[PDB]
Amino acid sequence: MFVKKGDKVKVITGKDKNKEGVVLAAFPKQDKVIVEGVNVVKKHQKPNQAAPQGGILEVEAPIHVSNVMVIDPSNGEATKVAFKEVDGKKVRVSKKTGEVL
Amino acid sequence: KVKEIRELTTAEMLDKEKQLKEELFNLRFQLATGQLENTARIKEVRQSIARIKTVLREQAN
Amino acid sequence: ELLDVIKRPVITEKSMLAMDEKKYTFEVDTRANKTLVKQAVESAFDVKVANVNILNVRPKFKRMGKYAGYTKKRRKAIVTLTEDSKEIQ
Amino acid sequence: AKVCYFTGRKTSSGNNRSHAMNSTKRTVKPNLQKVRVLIDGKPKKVWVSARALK
RNA sequence: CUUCUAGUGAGAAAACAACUGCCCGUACCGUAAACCGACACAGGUAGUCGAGGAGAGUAUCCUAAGGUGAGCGAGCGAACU
RNA sequence: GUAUGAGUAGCGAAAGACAGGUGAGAAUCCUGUCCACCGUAUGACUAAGGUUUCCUGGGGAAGGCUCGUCCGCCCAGGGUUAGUCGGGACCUAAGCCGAGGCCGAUAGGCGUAGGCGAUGGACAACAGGUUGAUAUUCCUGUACCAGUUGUUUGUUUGA
RNA sequence: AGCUGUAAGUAAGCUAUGAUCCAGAGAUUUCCGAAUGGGGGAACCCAAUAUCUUUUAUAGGAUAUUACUUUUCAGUGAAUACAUAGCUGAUUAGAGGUAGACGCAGAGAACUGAAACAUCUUAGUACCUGCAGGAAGAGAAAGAAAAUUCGAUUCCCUGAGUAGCGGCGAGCGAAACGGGAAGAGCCCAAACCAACAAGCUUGCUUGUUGGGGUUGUAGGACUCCGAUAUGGUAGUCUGUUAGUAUAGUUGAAGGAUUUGGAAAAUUCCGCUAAAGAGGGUGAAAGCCCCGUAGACGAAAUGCUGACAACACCUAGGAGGAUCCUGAGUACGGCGGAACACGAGAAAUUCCGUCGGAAUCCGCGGGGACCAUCCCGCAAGGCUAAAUACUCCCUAGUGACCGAU
Repeated sequence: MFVKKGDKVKVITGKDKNKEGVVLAAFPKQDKVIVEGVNVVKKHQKPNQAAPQGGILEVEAPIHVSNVMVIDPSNGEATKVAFKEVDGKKVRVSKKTGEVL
Repeated sequence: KVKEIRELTTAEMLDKEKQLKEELFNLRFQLATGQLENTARIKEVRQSIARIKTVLREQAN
Repeated sequence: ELLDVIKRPVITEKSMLAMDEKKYTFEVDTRANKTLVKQAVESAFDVKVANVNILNVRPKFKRMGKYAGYTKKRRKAIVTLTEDSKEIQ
Repeated sequence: AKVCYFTGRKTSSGNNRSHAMNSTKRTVKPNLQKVRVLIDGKPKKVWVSARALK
């Protein structure tokens, strides 16, 4: 999906613009992604098997995948991603000076 | 896992078919009386039987 | 085919009382005989059988979510023994 | 009386026409008679046209 | 079913014992609120059983065994139907 | 889709009353007592037909011509047991189908041998007990019908 | 790199030793149904014969085979002797459905128009039945014409609402010439000559196989010499490659600012284009995501070309003694129909019924009929393309709809 489940990522659009975080889960075929600490939401649960005291709880919500950008692990600036011919495990070979991501 | 079923003979084939059919009988009796923690083993046995039967068809032309 | 014939036991309140007179209830295959069931039970447990009895059960109209249709058909056989026992739990 | 064995003459349709040119439907038939012939040894009673016996 | 022959055609009669015997239906309503009448409808629905007194009787009135109080009520006690 | 007629006609034959229960709530549900109705039927059993409406535990939004704590309604589980009863592995009636056959623009119509087809023929088990729901089917006692195994003379035919 | 459909919910699991997912080829495939062992109220019931199984045994389970017709071959076979009906067995093919379409046949209306209604129209339309094919049907002159001709069939333009037909009313309605799309031609019968069998006329009559031979400028047989080579195919589940359909790969270029919950909007300053088609993203994006222009790819199976083999087919000149060239046929009377042509002065083409030729010194046609001239050679078979239709699969399009 051009973004994987273990991955550091920066946010382009939507109220968390400029935040970073490690990807938490990938949902292909709906093209969304959960990022750590990024789209916090407040629910209201009644007691059930998990947390028999259901308070007002807060977890992340999935954002759309094109609101996101990969970060080169070694250098730290967000990059568009391209594919090139290494010994034939084709990996995302970063733009912005041809390094492996 | 046909790579092992192809390491045997057509007599031990029919033998393991007997064994797996009997396992299915016993699993089916567990599931009804309130046992069988691991319910994913019923599908696995069905599919191992299917594999033996295809491999036996292939080899006898 | 002697090992696809018996499907499973029946465990209801009317069937617990039968286990105290040496009777056992199984859902058996449709297209099975009194005699075929008897052979299968004598083969799979090493008992001696007096008298299979056999019934058919009609399907039931059900209706969940504005979609209605019937459950399966069923075959129930009750097996009586001379002297031996099978332990199901 | 359905066809003949050697030709194919069968029945068809025609018109009557009655002096004021009214037309109704009608049947036309061939002149078939039952005869014994030697078609491959054993005699057979078949319908044959009189024009093919002529 | 019972006889008579024609008939491929070792030697089966009857004692005890113990064994074998398949498939389909089987609930419940059924002079009815469960069937036919669009209805929880004063209509229709084959057959068997169907008690006592008084009586020729399965008529008539009152009852036995059994069943039932019927799915809108409380008042008033005019005209009229 | 909504008015008017209008809170009007009607609420589909018939005897109830009181005490006490349950409940948020009772003329209408439960239990009792007395009263009243049918009784060649409004009682008991069964063939069609229906097809789960049958039993147990919960429910009260709609259905029920009022009400409802109730129900042939709604949700969850459960119930139908046969050598001998009724049907097949037996017989045939009316009628139907019909190898060959005979007829006929086509399609097809008829019909022989031989079959299907009960409303009729033939054909071996009874009395009692038991469940919340099945009983000539389960159980008890005592039977009967058709077979199978074992232990108790020339296929000419007088076996 | 995640996954166990809709489908939430939970429980158990699978996957970097490559899941899930995608394309080609396989395997399995209950029961009913043409339904085909016999029956039947479709999805059920009941068998026969062999082999195998459960049981001490009977009862029980499995697998194969078993309809009808035709068309080929053996066995058996008879009213009736020889043998033909028949019967048993082995072999060969059919049978049913549809794409509510397109084609060719059989049979075949009515309301309606004529301001009524019979001829006529609606109309050989609708409906029904048979047979198909991927297209069908027609097709290689017994033709179109009129001097100076042209050469198989089909389809389009035009001729033309003409020439005609018609209670001469309502109305029906051509063709050839001229211009185009596409183009292609072939095989038998007969005479005669051999091999075989029967009639052994031991005359050569009946036949079976092979050869020869296919036409109007008449052609062939037959006799005479030449040649014994050369032009082609509408052919095969034969090889050699080339492409192609069915999965995919890669694919340029943006940040800050203002208003908002959120910008793709506003304002600044940049970049990219063989790519400014389209869709998505918290509002309107060439530069965020999927794509697009361009470049690349197939283990397997199926299609279409090309060139190879293999299979088939194809010769001149002369002669004019004799033989051949499709018979109950062409044609005629009677009754019907088809031709735009309603019996008309009615040629041409069919069907039923009866009568019934000629043989190259011949036979048919040029719209009754005759004479003369001109053009053809029936009564045997096949054939691509140019034209019709869309149940379905792929890729798209619309001054077409937008929940009565």
